[PDB]
Amino acid sequence: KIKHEHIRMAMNAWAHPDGEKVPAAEITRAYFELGMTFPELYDDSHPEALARNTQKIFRWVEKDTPDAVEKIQALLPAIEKSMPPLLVARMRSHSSAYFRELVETRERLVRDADDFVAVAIAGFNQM
Amino acid sequence: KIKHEHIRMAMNAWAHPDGEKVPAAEITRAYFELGMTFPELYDDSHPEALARNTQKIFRWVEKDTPDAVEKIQALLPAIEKSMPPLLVARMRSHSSAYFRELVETRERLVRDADDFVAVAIAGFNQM
Amino acid sequence: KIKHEHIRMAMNAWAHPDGEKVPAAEITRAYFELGMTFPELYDDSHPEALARNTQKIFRWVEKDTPDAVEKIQALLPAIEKSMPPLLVARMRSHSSAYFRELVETRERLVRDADDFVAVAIAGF
Amino acid sequence: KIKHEHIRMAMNAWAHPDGEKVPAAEITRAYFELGMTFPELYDDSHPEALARNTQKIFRWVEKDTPDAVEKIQALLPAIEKSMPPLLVARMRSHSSAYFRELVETRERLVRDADDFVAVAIAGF
Repeated sequence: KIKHEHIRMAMNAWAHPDGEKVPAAEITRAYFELGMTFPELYDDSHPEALARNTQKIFRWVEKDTPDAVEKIQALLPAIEKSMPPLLVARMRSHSSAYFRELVETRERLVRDADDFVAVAIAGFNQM
Repeated sequence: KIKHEHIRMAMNAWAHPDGEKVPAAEITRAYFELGMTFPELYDDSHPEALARNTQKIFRWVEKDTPDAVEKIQALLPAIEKSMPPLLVARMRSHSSAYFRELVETRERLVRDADDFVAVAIAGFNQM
Repeated sequence: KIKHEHIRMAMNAWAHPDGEKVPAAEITRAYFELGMTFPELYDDSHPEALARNTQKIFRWVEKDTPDAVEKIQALLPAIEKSMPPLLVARMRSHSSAYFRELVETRERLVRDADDFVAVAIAGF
Repeated sequence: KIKHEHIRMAMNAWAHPDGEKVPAAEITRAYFELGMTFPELYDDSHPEALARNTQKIFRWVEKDTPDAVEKIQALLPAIEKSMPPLLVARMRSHSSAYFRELVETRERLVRDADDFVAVAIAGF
C-alpha cells in the first residue's frame, strides 16, 4: 500500500528542521489519541519517554528488516494523523496518482507565486 | 501610451458589476483629491452630482471624437487612483510588457487554483 | 441529491460566456459517452440535432415542474461529466460542507493572487 | 540601503540547501556578466577559482568590519542578479515595505495552497 522506503523519505523530511523529537512527539500523541498498542511505545509514565520513543521509531524507519517494516506499517495511522498534510501527500504520491497530482498542483502554484515575486522585483528596479 | 479604447474596456468592466455610478463616484472623489480642474466635474454641491458626472464621464468613454479622448486622458490620473488594481493592470498590459507579464502570472495562479478543484473532485470518482 | 435550483445556478453560469450551445454540446457528448437513453436527446443522426436539444435541456432548467425536475436529475451524470470542475464544486457546495470548504479555499487563493497585483501596483 | 547583517541572513539561507558553492558559483557568474572588477574574483582561467571565490565571499559574509562590509556592498549587484528572487525579496524587506508586503503575500499563497492539500486529503 505504501512502500517503507517512501515512508522513510517523508519521515526524514519531517524531522529535517527541528530534529527527530518533534515528529516523534507528534506521532506518539496521535498514537495514544487513537488508543493503539502496536507497535509498543512508552507513555508519559516512563522517565525519558520521548527520547526513548524517538530512538525506537527512527530505528525502525532506518532499518529494513521485515520486523521494522511491520512496525512502521502499523504506525502509519498515527503518522498520517500527525504529519504535515503536504508531506503525507508526497508520501502517497508514489502509490497513488491522486496524491501525485495534488503535490504537482501545489508545486506549480508555488513556482507561479515565485515567478510573481520575480516579475514584481524586476520592474521595481525599473523605476 | 494608454489608448482610449483600452480605457473604455476597463471602464466598462468596472461598471459591469454594479453599474456606472460606482466608477463615477470613485473617480470623482479621486478627482477632487488631486484638486483637478480639467475636465470639469461636479462638486458635491449640485443636487444631482453623481448622476450628472456618471452621464458625462461614460459619454466620453463611449465616444471616439478627439474631445472625448482628450478628456479621458486628462482623467486618467483619477481613474488610475480609484480603479481596482486588477483592472488597472489589465488596462496597462496593452501598453506595457511588465503589466502583461504581471497579469499573465495571476491568470496562471488562478488556473492552478482551479486545477486544485479539478483534482479534489476528480477524486469523488473513488470516494 | 442536488436541488434543481442549484443546477440552474451552475447551468446558466456555464452558458453566460460562449452561450447555450457549448453546455448543451458538452452534456450531449457526455450523455452518449455514458450510453444514456433518458431523457431523450438527439444524436448526429438528426439534422440540427444540437440546436434541437439545446432547446430541450434549457427548457428543463428554467422550469420547476416535476417533469422538468426529473429529467434534469436524470441528466446530472452527463452534466457532472462535462461541466467545468469549478462550476461543479459551486453546484454541490449548497449540500456538501466539504465542497463548500473547497470553494472557499479556491476564493482565498484567487484573492491572494489579486493582492499580489495590488502590491505591485502600489509600487507602481 | 541594505544592512550587512540582512545580506548575511539571505546568503546563509541560500547556502544551507546545497552548501556555499552554489551561491558563489552563481554570484561569480553574474559578476562577470555585468563586467565587474571589485572586489577581485577569480575567472575560470584560474585553477581553483570556484573554491577560492567561495572562501573569499563567505569570509566577508561572516565578518562585520568596514572591509568586509564594503566588499559585500560592492558585490550586491551580482548578488541580486543571481540569488533566488524570494530570497532577494526577503533580504530587502527589512528596509522596504514593498518587498515586505510581497514576501507576506507569497506566504499566504503557500499557506492557502497547503490548506487545499490538507482539505483534499481529508476528502479522498
